[PDB]
Amino acid sequence: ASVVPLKDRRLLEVKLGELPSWILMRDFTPSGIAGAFQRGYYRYYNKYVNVKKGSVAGLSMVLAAYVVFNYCRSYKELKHERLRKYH
Amino acid sequence: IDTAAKFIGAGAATVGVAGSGAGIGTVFGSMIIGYARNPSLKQQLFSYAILGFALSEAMGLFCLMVAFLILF
Amino acid sequence: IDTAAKFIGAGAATVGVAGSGAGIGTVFGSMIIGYARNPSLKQQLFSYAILGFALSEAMGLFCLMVAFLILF
Amino acid sequence: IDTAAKFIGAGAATVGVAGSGAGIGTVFGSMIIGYARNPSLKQQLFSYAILGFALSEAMGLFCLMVAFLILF
Amino acid sequence: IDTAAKFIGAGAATVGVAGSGAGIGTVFGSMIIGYARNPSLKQQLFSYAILGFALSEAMGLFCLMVAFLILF
Amino acid sequence: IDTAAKFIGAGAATVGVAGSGAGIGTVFGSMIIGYARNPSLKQQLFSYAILGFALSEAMGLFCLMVAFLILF
Amino acid sequence: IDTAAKFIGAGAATVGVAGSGAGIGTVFGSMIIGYARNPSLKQQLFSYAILGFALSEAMGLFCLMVAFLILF
Amino acid sequence: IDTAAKFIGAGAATVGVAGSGAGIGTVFGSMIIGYARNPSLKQQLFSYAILGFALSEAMGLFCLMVAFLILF
Amino acid sequence: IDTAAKFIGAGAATVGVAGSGAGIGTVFGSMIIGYARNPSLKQQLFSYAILGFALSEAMGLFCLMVAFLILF
Amino acid sequence: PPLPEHGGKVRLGLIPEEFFQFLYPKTGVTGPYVLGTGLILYLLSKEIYVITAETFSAISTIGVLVYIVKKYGASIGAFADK
Amino acid sequence: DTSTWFITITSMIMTLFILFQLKISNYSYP
Amino acid sequence: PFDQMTIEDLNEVFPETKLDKKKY
Amino acid sequence: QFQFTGIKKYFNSYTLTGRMNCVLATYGGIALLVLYFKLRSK
Amino acid sequence: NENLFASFIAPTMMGLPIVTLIIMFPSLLFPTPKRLINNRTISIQQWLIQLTSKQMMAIHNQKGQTWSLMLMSLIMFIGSTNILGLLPHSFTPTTQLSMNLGMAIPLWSATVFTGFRYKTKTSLAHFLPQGTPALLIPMLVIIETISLFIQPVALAVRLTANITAGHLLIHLIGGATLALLNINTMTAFITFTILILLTILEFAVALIQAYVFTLLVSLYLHD
Repeated sequence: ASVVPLKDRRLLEVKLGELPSWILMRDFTPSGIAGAFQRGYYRYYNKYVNVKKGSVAGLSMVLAAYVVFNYCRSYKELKHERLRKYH
Repeated sequence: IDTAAKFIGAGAATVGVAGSGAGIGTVFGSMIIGYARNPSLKQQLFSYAILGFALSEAMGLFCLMVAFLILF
Repeated sequence: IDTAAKFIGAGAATVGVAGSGAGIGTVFGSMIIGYARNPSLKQQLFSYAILGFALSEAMGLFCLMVAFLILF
Repeated sequence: IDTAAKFIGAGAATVGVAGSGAGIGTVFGSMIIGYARNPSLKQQLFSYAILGFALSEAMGLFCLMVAFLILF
Repeated sequence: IDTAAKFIGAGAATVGVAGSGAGIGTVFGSMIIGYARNPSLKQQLFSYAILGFALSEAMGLFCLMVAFLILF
Repeated sequence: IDTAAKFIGAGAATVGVAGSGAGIGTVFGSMIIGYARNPSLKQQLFSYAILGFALSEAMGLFCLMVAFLILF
Repeated sequence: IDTAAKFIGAGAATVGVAGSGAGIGTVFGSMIIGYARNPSLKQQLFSYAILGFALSEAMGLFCLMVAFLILF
Repeated sequence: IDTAAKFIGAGAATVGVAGSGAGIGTVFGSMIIGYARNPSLKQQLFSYAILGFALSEAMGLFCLMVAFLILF
Repeated sequence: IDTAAKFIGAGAATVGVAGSGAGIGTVFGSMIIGYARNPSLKQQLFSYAILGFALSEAMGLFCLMVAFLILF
Repeated sequence: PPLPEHGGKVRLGLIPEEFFQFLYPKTGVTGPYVLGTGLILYLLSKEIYVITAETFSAISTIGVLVYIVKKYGASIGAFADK
Repeated sequence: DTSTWFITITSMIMTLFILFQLKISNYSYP
Repeated sequence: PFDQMTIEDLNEVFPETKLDKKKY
Repeated sequence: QFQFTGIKKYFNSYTLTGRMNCVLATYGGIALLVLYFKLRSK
Repeated sequence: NENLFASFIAPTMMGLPIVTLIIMFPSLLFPTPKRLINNRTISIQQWLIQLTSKQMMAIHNQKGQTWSLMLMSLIMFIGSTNILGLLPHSFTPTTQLSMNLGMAIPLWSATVFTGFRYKTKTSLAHFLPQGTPALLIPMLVIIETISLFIQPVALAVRLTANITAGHLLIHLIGGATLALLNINTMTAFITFTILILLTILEFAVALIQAYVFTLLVSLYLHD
């Protein structure tokens, strides 16, 4: 299962930030020069447009994953919910 | 015992908010010795005082909510 | 037990104004060295000490008003 | 019985910030007389205002850390 | 116990003159280093250091006035 | 009664940092002015402020260690 | 219970003698730096120190005088 | 109740080490402002700070040793 | 109960030596910037240094004799 | 400050029109928008489950990270220089 | 909170300083 | 070669050395 | 493993003084003892 | 009697969930490329090191420069693990006081044993400051040694005590917004206090300069 999780990050790196150099990867390096940031763009609304060379959607997905992963542990403690739903 | 306990936690907290008056003595006071060497007045000189005057008051009005946090 | 709290409270609340005088000596102790370098008294220097006494005492004299509501 | 002792141990803990209410008053009053002599503010003189501010507020806020622990 | 609240307050409000005690010690620490540049002594160098004393000790003396009302 | 006097016992000893809480404001307000006059900070003139800070923030947490050892 | 209010008024009033002890370090500190400009020392340079030293200690003894009234 | 006064007595007795906190913040900051004007540190300039550090430290640890000897 | 008021005021008095710890810092601090300009040290610099040291002590030691007077 | 309170109030007249022109962009999506209304329910159903707490400081640590996206369009020049 | 007992984290900190001395060791020259 | 070529082929002209050579 | 020979030249250089966690182990192991003892006396 | 603040009484919980995942996680935020030109997100990490490797190098200037390639790893770990925790529900390992007593003591005692393996006499003959006067030898060498053993406690406790002090004002000023179902004008001002305070809590980078640097001064002075 180690080659399973290792081939997750090497797919979620070389697609959406940032596909490096070292030829045998030279045209693979310019594949990130256009970037899949245009693919990553449409989730927010439009506003994080600065991802061109400081790439927001490359980084801000991991940090959005690490928040909802830590929302699970806190859920047991801060229950607060009545015999209903909220507004 | 209830109103006894509340008030002497409130007065003994308001001592700290005049603990930042001794800083703006230096902030508003050390503008004098700077202004006499150089009269570039409406430059950042008087405006650096506002960065001193309202940041040192920002530790003055810091504890004053904490006193009223233990009023109630 | 209400009387034993009102009198310790205001006397605790008076302590801070010692912070005010210990800065307000600086705001004239910088104007002594201010005018003695450059005789610019009647211009903006002396008026800053008029602001300098007025400002830091407002950090001080409010703390006395804190002592009154504990007493009253 | 300790309900008041919850209060004054918190009510005395807050006045230890009253140093740093004046300690940043030094470092902003002492910057303008470091600036009126030598107008090179974009250099490391302003960078020693904030590190002096941050290292003083580092010893500022964590005196209020012992205030809440006595409460909560 | 009713007389005990009289005693506890004034010794606390006594200390509000401690800083105003040092608040007059620096206004004379200026006129040493102020006069030693510019011998213009009998003029408004000394006449200003008179005003800074009687103003600051009065704000210390009013702190002793509230010590009597807590006493009486 | 052992617990309650501990609660006010650490409350008075909180304010031992209040000396270091503004004593670190002076020495970092005296290298703003010693770098302004003579730009040679990279030698002794910065390492005499951190050595000033080590031997003065040795005494800030020195007293809160006692306020812990009186609590538990 | 009648003896306990004697000693808080003894302990808390004696605190304020600390402040004027801080003031006479300033005026005797300032006479060292005023002399190093202009050696006219045996004239009113040194005499203003003994002017100032007697005036600050008069405030601190005025603080200490209530310690003998309120204890007795 | 006898040990109850043993704990609150060392609670304020270690506030006397805070006086060696802010009093050491000057004498290490004065070796900044007075070093650049005259580079002669290996002579008695550094040696009059170590005397100024240690004999200012001796009134710090003395008010620590009261808190031990009041308790035991 | 008699030991309750004794053991607080002995700690409440020795905060008076903190203010002597502040004023003793300037006297070895201003002599640093006093001697830095003017190397005439073996003359009345140091003689005005030792007098300044042993006079701030006598506003700190005088409370300490009164501090042991409370215990006996 | 008399001039500065109107300077935000002139921005209050500015932001109400810029929100109105932004409301005109949604008026262009009166017919053709099929994206948000598929996923606006899971943020309406889970918000009916559990997600309320002392986390209004969740937005302000995400609001400050929006202001740095402004300077990130200048960080591309610091990046692509080297 | 005032937590206790300490047998935890500190053995899991020095495994981390095999990681950070692996990444940062492969850096370059200006 | 290319601009983005290699990290070892550029390690012939510009040098590398043993431990503690580059002082600055 | 190869988390060793990349940094093995570094280790015996500075672990002569840096790998003194025994003082941390002794100040840790003694710190274990007072907390099991206070819960023993409750 | 216009604006009545409220408060909520709730326990503030520094719990201890599974830590050895949370420690490893700010390692994988930083990649390392085996290429000459890199990919414009490592390239601003690679530049950020080559600044602050030129300030912990300049002071020492010895054959104690070998130690300095480690000290820039020490700044990236607590530079990151103090900056991750500002997020909504994240957990910082430098909150707990346990590991910081394992970051001080294996580093601090690595310094006093550095000169004692080479100098063996004059490392702690640095206790002799000057051209010895008579009246104050015992008043000195009981002072300058009690301010030596304070240094490991002085180095760790200054880090844990203010990092957690940032987190409580995040909660308490934040929790007073939620319990402010009284007058709605003052809700914004407490919110505006928060978004200023979160800018001040990016002094969690500023408090790592004051951990590597007073480790250098505590290395430069001994060696």
